[PDB]
Amino acid sequence: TCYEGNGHFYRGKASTDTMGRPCLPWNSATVLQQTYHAHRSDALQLGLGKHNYCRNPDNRRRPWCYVQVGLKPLVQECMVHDCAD
Repeated sequence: TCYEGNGHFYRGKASTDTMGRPCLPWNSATVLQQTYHAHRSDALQLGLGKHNYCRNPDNRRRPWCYVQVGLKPLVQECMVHDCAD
């Protein structure tokens, strides 16, 4: 057990996810467009903060993020304390 739950404000300052793909701004003209951004007051209260990092916009077993790859934001969880046993 490493990530006890998903972790809201539990240090999610990584613009780099598991597949080594760079995580970005939540409030980005791209994610803000998507389904999980700074826009919905709760997202932030659930784990976001208009950062540019893997956090909890849902309740993933470990902080995740979308990663714009050639105009293609794709979610890949972050290589944090997720306990990939």
